[PDB]
Amino acid sequence: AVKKFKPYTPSRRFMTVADFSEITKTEPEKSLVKPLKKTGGRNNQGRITVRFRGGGHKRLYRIIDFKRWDKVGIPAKVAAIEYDPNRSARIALLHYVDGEKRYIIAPDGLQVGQQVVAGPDAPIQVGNALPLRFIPVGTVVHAVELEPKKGAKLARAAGTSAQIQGREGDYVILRLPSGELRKVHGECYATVGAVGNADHKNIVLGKAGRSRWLGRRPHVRGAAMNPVDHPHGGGEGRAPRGRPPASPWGWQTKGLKTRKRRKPSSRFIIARRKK
Amino acid sequence: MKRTWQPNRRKRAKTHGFRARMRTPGGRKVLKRRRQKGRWRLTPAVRK
RNA sequence: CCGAGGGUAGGGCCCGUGACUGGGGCGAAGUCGUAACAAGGUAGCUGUACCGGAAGGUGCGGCUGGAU
RNA sequence: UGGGAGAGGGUGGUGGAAUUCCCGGAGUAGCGGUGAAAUGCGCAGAUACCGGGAGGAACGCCGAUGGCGAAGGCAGCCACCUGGUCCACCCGUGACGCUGAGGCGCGAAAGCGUGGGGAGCAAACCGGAUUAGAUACCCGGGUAGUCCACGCCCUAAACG
RNA sequence: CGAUGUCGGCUCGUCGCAUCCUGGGGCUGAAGAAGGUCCCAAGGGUUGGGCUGUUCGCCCAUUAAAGCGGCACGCGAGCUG
RNA sequence: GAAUGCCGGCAUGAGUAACGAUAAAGAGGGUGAGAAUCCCUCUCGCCGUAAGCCCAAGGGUUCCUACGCAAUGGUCGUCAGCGUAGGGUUAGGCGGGACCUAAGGUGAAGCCGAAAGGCGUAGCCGAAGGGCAGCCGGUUAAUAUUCCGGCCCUUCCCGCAGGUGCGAUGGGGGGACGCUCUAGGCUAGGGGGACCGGAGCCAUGGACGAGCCCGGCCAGAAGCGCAGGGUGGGAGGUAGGCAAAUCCGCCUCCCAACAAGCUCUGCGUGGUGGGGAAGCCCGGGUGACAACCCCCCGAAGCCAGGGAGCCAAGAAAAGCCUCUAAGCACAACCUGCGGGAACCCGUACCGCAAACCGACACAGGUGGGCGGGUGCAAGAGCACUCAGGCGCGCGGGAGAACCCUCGCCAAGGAACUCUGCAAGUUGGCCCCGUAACUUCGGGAGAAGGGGUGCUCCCUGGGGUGAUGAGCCCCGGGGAGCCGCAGUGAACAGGCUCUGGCGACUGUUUACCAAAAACACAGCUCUCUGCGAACUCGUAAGAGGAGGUAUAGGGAGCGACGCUUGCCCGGUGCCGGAAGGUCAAGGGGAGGGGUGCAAGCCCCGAACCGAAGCCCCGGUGAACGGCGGCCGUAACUAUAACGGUCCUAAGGUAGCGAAAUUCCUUGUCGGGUAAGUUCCGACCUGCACGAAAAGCGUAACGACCGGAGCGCUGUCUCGGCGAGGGACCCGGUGAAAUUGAACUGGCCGUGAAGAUGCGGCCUACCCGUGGCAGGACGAAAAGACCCCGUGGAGCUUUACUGCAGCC
RNA sequence: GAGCUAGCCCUGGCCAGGGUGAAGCUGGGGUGAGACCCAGUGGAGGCCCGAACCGGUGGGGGAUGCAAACCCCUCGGAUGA
Ligand SMILES: [Mg+2]
Ligand SMILES: [Mg+2]
Ligand SMILES: [Mg+2]
Ligand SMILES: [Mg+2]
Ligand SMILES: [Mg+2]
Ligand SMILES: [Mg+2]
Ligand SMILES: [Mg+2]
Ligand SMILES: [Mg+2]
Ligand SMILES: [Mg+2]
Ligand SMILES: [Mg+2]
Ligand SMILES: [Mg+2]
Ligand SMILES: [Mg+2]
Ligand SMILES: [Mg+2]
Ligand SMILES: [Mg+2]
Ligand SMILES: [Mg+2]
Ligand SMILES: [Mg+2]
Ligand SMILES: [Mg+2]
Ligand SMILES: [Mg+2]
Ligand SMILES: [Mg+2]
Ligand SMILES: [Mg+2]
Ligand SMILES: [Mg+2]
Ligand SMILES: [Mg+2]
Ligand SMILES: [Mg+2]
Ligand SMILES: [Mg+2]
Ligand SMILES: [Mg+2]
Ligand SMILES: [Mg+2]
Ligand SMILES: [Mg+2]
Ligand SMILES: [Mg+2]
Ligand SMILES: [Mg+2]
Ligand SMILES: [Mg+2]
Ligand SMILES: [Mg+2]
Ligand SMILES: [Mg+2]
Ligand SMILES: [Mg+2]
Ligand SMILES: [Mg+2]
Ligand SMILES: [Mg+2]
Ligand SMILES: [Mg+2]
Ligand SMILES: [Mg+2]
Ligand SMILES: [Mg+2]
Ligand SMILES: [Mg+2]
Ligand SMILES: [Mg+2]
Ligand SMILES: [Mg+2]
Ligand SMILES: [Mg+2]
Ligand SMILES: [Mg+2]
Ligand SMILES: [Mg+2]
Ligand SMILES: [Mg+2]
Ligand SMILES: [Mg+2]
Ligand SMILES: [Mg+2]
Ligand SMILES: [Mg+2]
Ligand SMILES: [Mg+2]
Ligand SMILES: [Mg+2]
Ligand SMILES: [Mg+2]
Ligand SMILES: [Mg+2]
Ligand SMILES: [Mg+2]
Ligand SMILES: [Mg+2]
Ligand SMILES: [Mg+2]
Ligand SMILES: [Mg+2]
Ligand SMILES: [Mg+2]
Ligand SMILES: [Mg+2]
Ligand SMILES: [Mg+2]
Ligand SMILES: [Mg+2]
Ligand SMILES: [Mg+2]
Ligand SMILES: [Mg+2]
Ligand SMILES: [Mg+2]
Ligand SMILES: [Mg+2]
Ligand SMILES: [Mg+2]
Ligand SMILES: [Mg+2]
Ligand SMILES: [Mg+2]
Ligand SMILES: [Mg+2]
Ligand SMILES: [Mg+2]
Ligand SMILES: [Mg+2]
Ligand SMILES: [Mg+2]
Ligand SMILES: [Mg+2]
Ligand SMILES: [Mg+2]
Ligand SMILES: [Mg+2]
Ligand SMILES: [Mg+2]
Ligand SMILES: [Mg+2]
Ligand SMILES: [Mg+2]
Ligand SMILES: [Mg+2]
Ligand SMILES: [Mg+2]
Ligand SMILES: [Mg+2]
Ligand SMILES: [Mg+2]
Ligand SMILES: [Mg+2]
Ligand SMILES: [Mg+2]
Ligand SMILES: [Mg+2]
Ligand SMILES: [Mg+2]
Ligand SMILES: [Mg+2]
Ligand SMILES: [Mg+2]
Ligand SMILES: [Mg+2]
Ligand SMILES: [Mg+2]
Ligand SMILES: [Mg+2]
Ligand SMILES: [Mg+2]
Ligand SMILES: [Mg+2]
Ligand SMILES: [Mg+2]
Ligand SMILES: [Mg+2]
Ligand SMILES: [Mg+2]
Ligand SMILES: [Mg+2]
Ligand SMILES: [Mg+2]
Ligand SMILES: [Mg+2]
Ligand SMILES: [Mg+2]
Ligand SMILES: [Mg+2]
Ligand SMILES: [Mg+2]
Ligand SMILES: [Mg+2]
Ligand SMILES: [Mg+2]
Ligand SMILES: [Mg+2]
Ligand SMILES: [Mg+2]
Ligand SMILES: [Mg+2]
Ligand SMILES: [Mg+2]
Ligand SMILES: [Mg+2]
Ligand SMILES: [Mg+2]
Ligand SMILES: [Mg+2]
Ligand SMILES: [Mg+2]
Ligand SMILES: [Mg+2]
Ligand SMILES: [Mg+2]
Ligand SMILES: [Mg+2]
Ligand SMILES: [Mg+2]
Ligand SMILES: [Mg+2]
Ligand SMILES: [Mg+2]
Ligand SMILES: [Mg+2]
Ligand SMILES: [Mg+2]
Ligand SMILES: [Mg+2]
Ligand SMILES: [Mg+2]
Ligand SMILES: [Mg+2]
Ligand SMILES: [Mg+2]
Ligand SMILES: [Mg+2]
Ligand SMILES: [Mg+2]
Ligand SMILES: [Mg+2]
Ligand SMILES: [Mg+2]
Ligand SMILES: [Mg+2]
Ligand SMILES: [Mg+2]
Ligand SMILES: [Mg+2]
Ligand SMILES: [Mg+2]
Ligand SMILES: [Mg+2]
Ligand SMILES: [Mg+2]
Ligand SMILES: [Mg+2]
Ligand SMILES: [Mg+2]
Ligand SMILES: [Mg+2]
Ligand SMILES: [Mg+2]
Ligand SMILES: [Mg+2]
Ligand SMILES: [Mg+2]
Ligand SMILES: [Mg+2]
Ligand SMILES: [Mg+2]
Ligand SMILES: [Mg+2]
Ligand SMILES: [Mg+2]
Ligand SMILES: [Mg+2]
Ligand SMILES: [Mg+2]
Ligand SMILES: [Mg+2]
Ligand SMILES: [Mg+2]
Ligand SMILES: [Mg+2]
Ligand SMILES: [Mg+2]
Ligand SMILES: [Mg+2]
Ligand SMILES: [Mg+2]
Ligand SMILES: [Mg+2]
Ligand SMILES: [Mg+2]
Ligand SMILES: [Mg+2]
Ligand SMILES: [Mg+2]
Ligand SMILES: [Mg+2]
Ligand SMILES: [Mg+2]
Ligand SMILES: [Mg+2]
Ligand SMILES: [Mg+2]
Ligand SMILES: [Mg+2]
Ligand SMILES: [Mg+2]
Ligand SMILES: [Mg+2]
Ligand SMILES: [Mg+2]
Ligand SMILES: [Mg+2]
Ligand SMILES: [Mg+2]
Ligand SMILES: [Mg+2]
Ligand SMILES: [Mg+2]
Ligand SMILES: [Mg+2]
Ligand SMILES: [Mg+2]
Ligand SMILES: [Mg+2]
Ligand SMILES: [Mg+2]
Ligand SMILES: [Mg+2]
Ligand SMILES: [Mg+2]
Ligand SMILES: [Mg+2]
Ligand SMILES: [Mg+2]
Ligand SMILES: [Mg+2]
Ligand SMILES: [Mg+2]
Ligand SMILES: [Mg+2]
Ligand SMILES: [Mg+2]
Ligand SMILES: [Mg+2]
Ligand SMILES: [Mg+2]
Ligand SMILES: [Mg+2]
Ligand SMILES: [Mg+2]
Ligand SMILES: [Mg+2]
Ligand SMILES: [Mg+2]
Ligand SMILES: [Mg+2]
Ligand SMILES: [Mg+2]
Ligand SMILES: [Mg+2]
Ligand SMILES: [Mg+2]
Ligand SMILES: [Mg+2]
Ligand SMILES: [Mg+2]
Ligand SMILES: [Mg+2]
Ligand SMILES: [Mg+2]
Ligand SMILES: [Mg+2]
Ligand SMILES: [Mg+2]
Ligand SMILES: [Mg+2]
Ligand SMILES: [Mg+2]
Ligand SMILES: [Mg+2]
Ligand SMILES: [Mg+2]
Ligand SMILES: [Mg+2]
Ligand SMILES: [Mg+2]
Ligand SMILES: [Mg+2]
Ligand SMILES: [Mg+2]
Ligand SMILES: [Mg+2]
Ligand SMILES: [Mg+2]
Ligand SMILES: [Mg+2]
Ligand SMILES: [Mg+2]
Ligand SMILES: [Mg+2]
Ligand SMILES: [Mg+2]
Ligand SMILES: [Mg+2]
Ligand SMILES: [Mg+2]
Ligand SMILES: [Mg+2]
Ligand SMILES: [Mg+2]
Ligand SMILES: [Mg+2]
Ligand SMILES: [Mg+2]
Ligand SMILES: [Mg+2]
Ligand SMILES: [Mg+2]
Ligand SMILES: [Mg+2]
Ligand SMILES: [Mg+2]
Ligand SMILES: [Mg+2]
Ligand SMILES: [Mg+2]
Ligand SMILES: [Mg+2]
Ligand SMILES: [Mg+2]
Ligand SMILES: [Mg+2]
Ligand SMILES: [Mg+2]
Ligand SMILES: [Mg+2]
Ligand SMILES: [Mg+2]
Ligand SMILES: [Mg+2]
Ligand SMILES: [Mg+2]
Ligand SMILES: [Mg+2]
Ligand SMILES: [Mg+2]
Ligand SMILES: [Mg+2]
Ligand SMILES: [Mg+2]
Ligand SMILES: [Mg+2]
Ligand SMILES: [Mg+2]
Ligand SMILES: [Mg+2]
Ligand SMILES: [Mg+2]
Ligand SMILES: [Mg+2]
Ligand SMILES: [Mg+2]
Ligand SMILES: [Mg+2]
Ligand SMILES: [Mg+2]
Ligand SMILES: [Mg+2]
Ligand SMILES: [Mg+2]
Ligand SMILES: [Mg+2]
Ligand SMILES: [Mg+2]
Ligand SMILES: [Mg+2]
Ligand SMILES: [Mg+2]
Ligand SMILES: [Mg+2]
Ligand SMILES: [Mg+2]
Ligand SMILES: [Mg+2]
Ligand SMILES: [Mg+2]
Ligand SMILES: [Mg+2]
Ligand SMILES: [Mg+2]
Ligand SMILES: [Mg+2]
Ligand SMILES: [Mg+2]
Ligand SMILES: [Mg+2]
Ligand SMILES: [Mg+2]
Ligand SMILES: [Mg+2]
Ligand SMILES: [Mg+2]
Ligand SMILES: [Mg+2]
Ligand SMILES: [Mg+2]
Ligand SMILES: [Mg+2]
Ligand SMILES: [Mg+2]
Ligand SMILES: [Mg+2]
Ligand SMILES: [Mg+2]
């Protein structure tokens, strides 16, 4: 659960922090970190293409194993669970009896010293990876691939998961975190269990300073600008939107669906999301 | 107060220098023009 | 030195009073509607919640101190 | 010491019926609703029927005037953890008791906070009726909520 | 309109007189004291505060009186703003 | 002859303003044609967390010496950063390169673009980051870690001796890391010494003294010592580290393990080499065979890759070590020793400034390190002062107005004014003490008050020693002394009550607005299933993100508390395989031109034929909206109640003359002697209202109101005083402006406000200090306002296009 | 043209001194066990006071300036967005 502070500053009154309980090792494996290159929201032209980015804490990118079908049958002992700054989930360090060392995203309930393994023959226990065809209907999985051997794409953030719902030919039916119902190829790998650190969302940043530490620069409202800047700009005094509420670039921003309707994956999405 | 000209030799040579102009179409035109006008110095002098 | 007390400052308690305001009691010679006592014309009462000019209503759970 | 009965409490699992929604089939002129109607739904194919899927909530018969708990209260089934109580033996302790201002804990429902979940139901709200009027009683909708966890609230025709 | 700085205050005055006061008068429904009203008269004088940017105005305490106007609604190459 | 014309020259303003910080000057001696200004001595003042010293930028000879003074220097000049000339910068160890990588740049392969060109993994370039071997002293007019002296060290080549499976651009280890707090031990630096060295001194009343004054160190290989940093050892198994591996990883067994050992660094010591004060004497000589020791204080530096805590989770690559692959094992490498070899560029000087950026020798701007002492609680604050550097490149008089900065002020005490604007008051430390309210942190330094110097006596604990003395630190209790006054100087909150707005710390219109604006945690809607949506680009390619719905975009709202009603007719968005309309296209009934013909050519109906629109429905924390009239109650007044027109539906809670109220200084209450402002109420709200959120709300605010206490030259109402100017004399010497001028008042006239016209009046000629009423004074071809078929930013259900999407 | 200015990326550096005293830790009380309370230890914070440093609130001066934004006094932040 999340940690509160006494109100000994105005900002400590509401600031909350992760308890970091499941963490067992405060330093990253030297062979598995590499320098993450700060973009600031800028691209190869040097132009901002994602606004209000940059200035956050320096990080190294811990390499994560998003395949696991790499090493079928080769078990590994769960050696440590660590803090990864590049993602909301925690990471777990695996010592393969191979000798090889790898990170995965740490599932809910994964215990240090436990063994896990990937494969068609793997047991149905948290931390194990299998093609979806061999996971019992109804069990909840994470780190799901979208296509075979292309990497884990779904159910990766703190506390999230997906549930197998049924089998239709070469494909399985998943309920994605978003409530969407989607077909996924059965030969896509997953990992039984939900992603851990489920309290991530109960955290209260507490002060503007904290957002800055995360690389989030301040966001400027359209209504606070001028006509040259934004559809919502101008007006004497404050002003209501006075048009359909729009983006900085003029497209409507309350309800306008933006998925390409002729996308080939539509053939595989059973039901659009809930909530 | 802090004025506009804050001399910096590496900045000078790497911005206006001969090798900068030669690298680009507009830069070569600056040199073509300056040679056609008879400039004694095609490029700023930096003590390098 | 202590010292009646006087002076500066800051607290606590009580009383009187105050533009205005909330309901309460009584009056009855009025206006609205009829909530309760009969199965009182939606059985009643009830804690709570939300709502309605008003009596009141509805929801949830409870009691019989409810006629057939 | 050796036995019994039980919806007493907690946690984890799990079964079937029904409702609603979605997909497929088949079929057509109405369905629904009432005291009688209308709103509503329906030829953009409803209802009625067959198959599939999803989801939440509540447990038909057994069930009784029954059982249990200090009260509130407790009802599918399996297990684990745990409470009280009755019995027969008359074995051990030797008045160790009864009560109980404060205290502490528990405490239906509604309501609150944080996060889930949401089928049915249903405050508020919208419409249809009924009516002299009808901010109601009846009808078609419908949001909190009803459900789960954690923390509060501490009330009651909390009654025998 | 190749610019004549526009409210109010402060400072500094000066002038007009249709006079607020003080001086001189006639009439009175002028007993006296005190007023009313008109005439002469511009020499001097004509207060301090609360409100409001205010001018003005109301109000407080006085006063012989607490006058009204002109001077680019006097005066920003004098100040304020 | 005019174009506020263009170029040039020269006037006027004028011997006028000014001569650039108010840190400050006086005299004597010298030089010289000439001296306030150059040199020298004495006295004085100023800086000293600098106004002193070192370094990086940047500047580019400004450095040193001789000789000069036309110009430059705000005066002067014999002087100079100026003119002429000569001289001056010395490195294997300092910095950069022959080393490494960062963002970034470039770019084999590859990708894309009409052209030019845009990208792009590897590689390469790229530093103030990694890495790497030099310290003290002496010397020159001017360079010195560079020359010299002393003592040290690195790399490369070759050779020798011993050793080993040697061998890499490949594998591995390491390099290798945050913020905050911090231990132990040291050093830098500092203070004291009754001790050691020293030239001398005794004044002016006293002192020949534990007297005064001065100084009492620096570098150093191996070894040793003290303190720290780093690392476990052996065996077996081995499928992983894109080959191999004995290395590393992983599993197991065995000793060892907070030890030692091994290794590395700091500090001390250390053969040796150095330095060495005041004073006197003409940069040097002496001091002097200088001494070179003890004690206390003590880093933010060092040991260091130390330790702990925390969440925001903290470069790379080489050098280095190890592993092996070809290869090669006469080689090759490792270790010791010896000899040889060691290149290129920089080095002067200024460097918080007169040499850099500001047109100037410009009160501005400029990154890093050293920055002593005493006192004040501390400190880089403040005052003084060391070393060191200065007196700011015009002066001399005078003692007006006025101005600036400053000091005091009788009585009063905000009466000033738009406002206590400004200025007073308060002011550090220690002790006592402290309210509403509150989110329980706060409010709080609340408020308010007492203490504060010096002397003597007693006294408690700590640091260093040793346990003691000495030194240093933190105290406590008595008794006294002086003055107007003890943080005796300097530095150093005035306070309170009550509203508005914003939760808060932050952000902003560089150079007129710092705010109530923006941001902000937080809340809600919404889009997006990943080759995501969305953004930049024609594209490739990027960002998003090496992220995956607890995530990312967009929008509004803006901590938190209690809340957030009604209207879906219009617009928007979403849902809707029916229907209506609907383009190219399909189709070809029918019709036409022509030909002698077969034929060629053209028109063309029904019917099929997408999105979009129309149509059905949903949707408000989507755009937005949220009524009128008549009548009714035991007095009047009012209307719970009924009636009726209209609407998509008629504003709920809460608030209300408000940052909103026109009438308006609404009315009433409060405060005041008096209150258009303020607070509290009322409600006929011109024209509040619920996420362009509604109503509150502790704390916070250089925000804007209202009041009080304290204290004041703000004021009654002004006075005096100080310095810098103003004034006078010597020196240098501008400016805007300027049709020409021989340039008075009034009353008139005049294009309507006349020195210039009329009439009258006044008036000798010319200056200096002052004041501002006029010259419709100067400045800028009015910003207001209009005009121009003038321009530009912005908006949209204006027109017409285009991108983008369908 | 980003040697000024705005944002970001990479790599370095700087922030005297003083005050407040969160969590945690240990001890003590408490209880059936706890919550919790007290003392000590501790050293948190877009914490407080105040230099450097970064600013630019109010006022005065300056206004052919020392300066085409400066000077004096006062004032804001000063471990952090
Ligand atoms: Mg946890
Ligand atoms: Mg908290
Ligand atoms: Mg805390
Ligand atoms: Mg808490
Ligand atoms: Mg707060
Ligand atoms: Mg976390
Ligand atoms: Mg925590
Ligand atoms: Mg954790
Ligand atoms: Mg690496
Ligand atoms: Mg990466
Ligand atoms: Mg990146
Ligand atoms: Mg690039
Ligand atoms: Mg580019
Ligand atoms: Mg950019
Ligand atoms: Mg963007
Ligand atoms: Mg950005
Ligand atoms: Mg949150
Ligand atoms: Mg971050
Ligand atoms: Mg945000
Ligand atoms: Mg914003
Ligand atoms: Mg704006
Ligand atoms: Mg623009
Ligand atoms: Mg535009
Ligand atoms: Mg626009
Ligand atoms: Mg707008
Ligand atoms: Mg507007
Ligand atoms: Mg606006
Ligand atoms: Mg306006
Ligand atoms: Mg407006
Ligand atoms: Mg605006
Ligand atoms: Mg606005
Ligand atoms: Mg605004
Ligand atoms: Mg508008
Ligand atoms: Mg709006
Ligand atoms: Mg609009
Ligand atoms: Mg797919
Ligand atoms: Mg610079
Ligand atoms: Mg330059
Ligand atoms: Mg340079
Ligand atoms: Mg440079
Ligand atoms: Mg540069
Ligand atoms: Mg170049
Ligand atoms: Mg030239
Ligand atoms: Mg030439
Ligand atoms: Mg050029
Ligand atoms: Mg007395
Ligand atoms: Mg009745
Ligand atoms: Mg009834
Ligand atoms: Mg009833
Ligand atoms: Mg009501
Ligand atoms: Mg009503
Ligand atoms: Mg109701
Ligand atoms: Mg009951
Ligand atoms: Mg009865
Ligand atoms: Mg039954
Ligand atoms: Mg029973
Ligand atoms: Mg017995
Ligand atoms: Mg309860
Ligand atoms: Mg309940
Ligand atoms: Mg609730
Ligand atoms: Mg529902
Ligand atoms: Mg009615
Ligand atoms: Mg509600
Ligand atoms: Mg709720
Ligand atoms: Mg409830
Ligand atoms: Mg009962
Ligand atoms: Mg004009
Ligand atoms: Mg002119
Ligand atoms: Mg003019
Ligand atoms: Mg008279
Ligand atoms: Mg009489
Ligand atoms: Mg008369
Ligand atoms: Mg007179
Ligand atoms: Mg007169
Ligand atoms: Mg007035
Ligand atoms: Mg008026
Ligand atoms: Mg009188
Ligand atoms: Mg007028
Ligand atoms: Mg007048
Ligand atoms: Mg007028
Ligand atoms: Mg005037
Ligand atoms: Mg005037
Ligand atoms: Mg003026
Ligand atoms: Mg004026
Ligand atoms: Mg003038
Ligand atoms: Mg004037
Ligand atoms: Mg004024
Ligand atoms: Mg003004
Ligand atoms: Mg002419
Ligand atoms: Mg002219
Ligand atoms: Mg001219
Ligand atoms: Mg001309
Ligand atoms: Mg000219
Ligand atoms: Mg003159
Ligand atoms: Mg001065
Ligand atoms: Mg001279
Ligand atoms: Mg001379
Ligand atoms: Mg001299
Ligand atoms: Mg001094
Ligand atoms: Mg130069
Ligand atoms: Mg020279
Ligand atoms: Mg000369
Ligand atoms: Mg000369
Ligand atoms: Mg000169
Ligand atoms: Mg000069
Ligand atoms: Mg000479
Ligand atoms: Mg010179
Ligand atoms: Mg020479
Ligand atoms: Mg050498
Ligand atoms: Mg070479
Ligand atoms: Mg380097
Ligand atoms: Mg070197
Ligand atoms: Mg050395
Ligand atoms: Mg030199
Ligand atoms: Mg030299
Ligand atoms: Mg080897
Ligand atoms: Mg190697
Ligand atoms: Mg690293
Ligand atoms: Mg580093
Ligand atoms: Mg030393
Ligand atoms: Mg000392
Ligand atoms: Mg020394
Ligand atoms: Mg030691
Ligand atoms: Mg192997
Ligand atoms: Mg000597
Ligand atoms: Mg000698
Ligand atoms: Mg001797
Ligand atoms: Mg420090
Ligand atoms: Mg460490
Ligand atoms: Mg975190
Ligand atoms: Mg790290
Ligand atoms: Mg790298
Ligand atoms: Mg071989
Ligand atoms: Mg060897
Ligand atoms: Mg070479
Ligand atoms: Mg050279
Ligand atoms: Mg040199
Ligand atoms: Mg400076
Ligand atoms: Mg400096
Ligand atoms: Mg100089
Ligand atoms: Mg300039
Ligand atoms: Mg000068
Ligand atoms: Mg200067
Ligand atoms: Mg020193
Ligand atoms: Mg002091
Ligand atoms: Mg002090
Ligand atoms: Mg200071
Ligand atoms: Mg001294
Ligand atoms: Mg001077
Ligand atoms: Mg004079
Ligand atoms: Mg006085
Ligand atoms: Mg007073
Ligand atoms: Mg007084
Ligand atoms: Mg005031
Ligand atoms: Mg109070
Ligand atoms: Mg409190
Ligand atoms: Mg606070
Ligand atoms: Mg005090
Ligand atoms: Mg207060
Ligand atoms: Mg004394
Ligand atoms: Mg001072
Ligand atoms: Mg003071
Ligand atoms: Mg203070
Ligand atoms: Mg004051
Ligand atoms: Mg107050
Ligand atoms: Mg407010
Ligand atoms: Mg604010
Ligand atoms: Mg604001
Ligand atoms: Mg608030
Ligand atoms: Mg806020
Ligand atoms: Mg704020
Ligand atoms: Mg701050
Ligand atoms: Mg501006
Ligand atoms: Mg500004
Ligand atoms: Mg400007
Ligand atoms: Mg500007
Ligand atoms: Mg200003
Ligand atoms: Mg501003
Ligand atoms: Mg401010
Ligand atoms: Mg703003
Ligand atoms: Mg804002
Ligand atoms: Mg909110
Ligand atoms: Mg790409
Ligand atoms: Mg990407
Ligand atoms: Mg990426
Ligand atoms: Mg992402
Ligand atoms: Mg905002
Ligand atoms: Mg509250
Ligand atoms: Mg309503
Ligand atoms: Mg609507
Ligand atoms: Mg609509
Ligand atoms: Mg519209
Ligand atoms: Mg649609
Ligand atoms: Mg049909
Ligand atoms: Mg035909
Ligand atoms: Mg024919
Ligand atoms: Mg809503
Ligand atoms: Mg509308
Ligand atoms: Mg709206
Ligand atoms: Mg209204
Ligand atoms: Mg009102
Ligand atoms: Mg209001
Ligand atoms: Mg209004
Ligand atoms: Mg009006
Ligand atoms: Mg009216
Ligand atoms: Mg009004
Ligand atoms: Mg008015
Ligand atoms: Mg009034
Ligand atoms: Mg009045
Ligand atoms: Mg006022
Ligand atoms: Mg006002
Ligand atoms: Mg009214
Ligand atoms: Mg808005
Ligand atoms: Mg507003
Ligand atoms: Mg503020
Ligand atoms: Mg403020
Ligand atoms: Mg005065
Ligand atoms: Mg004086
Ligand atoms: Mg004077
Ligand atoms: Mg003077
Ligand atoms: Mg004077
Ligand atoms: Mg004379
Ligand atoms: Mg003439
Ligand atoms: Mg005229
Ligand atoms: Mg005239
Ligand atoms: Mg005349
Ligand atoms: Mg004439
Ligand atoms: Mg004439
Ligand atoms: Mg004439
Ligand atoms: Mg005359
Ligand atoms: Mg004049
Ligand atoms: Mg004039
Ligand atoms: Mg004239
Ligand atoms: Mg004039
Ligand atoms: Mg004038
Ligand atoms: Mg103009
Ligand atoms: Mg013009
Ligand atoms: Mg004009
Ligand atoms: Mg004009
Ligand atoms: Mg006009
Ligand atoms: Mg036209
Ligand atoms: Mg025209
Ligand atoms: Mg036009
Ligand atoms: Mg235009
Ligand atoms: Mg789009
Ligand atoms: Mg860095
Ligand atoms: Mg600081
Ligand atoms: Mg403490
Ligand atoms: Mg701890
Ligand atoms: Mg801060
Ligand atoms: Mg702070
Ligand atoms: Mg702080
Ligand atoms: Mg502070
Ligand atoms: Mg200022
Ligand atoms: Mg002031
Ligand atoms: Mg002043
Ligand atoms: Mg001023
Ligand atoms: Mg100016
Ligand atoms: Mg100053
Ligand atoms: Mg200050
Ligand atoms: Mg300050
Ligand atoms: Mg501060
Ligand atoms: Mg500080
Ligand atoms: Mg920090
Ligand atoms: Mg930071």
